[PDB]
Amino acid sequence: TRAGCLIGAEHVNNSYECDIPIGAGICASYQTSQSIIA
Amino acid sequence: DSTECSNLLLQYGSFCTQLNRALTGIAVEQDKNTQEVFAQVKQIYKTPP
Ligand SMILES: *[C@@H]1O[C@H](CO)[C@@H](O)[C@H](O)[C@H]1NC(C)=O
Repeated sequence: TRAGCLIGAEHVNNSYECDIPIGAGICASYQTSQSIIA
Repeated sequence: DSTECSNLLLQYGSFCTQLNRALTGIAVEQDKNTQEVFAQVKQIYKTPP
């Protein structure tokens, strides 16, 4: 990302309303087993 | 770059931790400001010709 390099979450092309503010147009959520998505 | 840092941290880094929490709150707060001023309606209509 423009904010930095993110390790530990699975990137998804689809977009939802986000609750964890990462920055530079990226967000985080815990729903998908179950893993953190960006 | 001091050769002792763990002693310095456990004696005085907690003030910096609280102030870093204040700055993180200010940062997320500014992001929420931008969101509430530009995303009042979350609908995307394409610009017509
Ligand atoms: C997401 O988009 C990239 C763009 O190259 C593509 O390679 C990837 O397969 C896409 N993933 C899904 C799950 O659609």
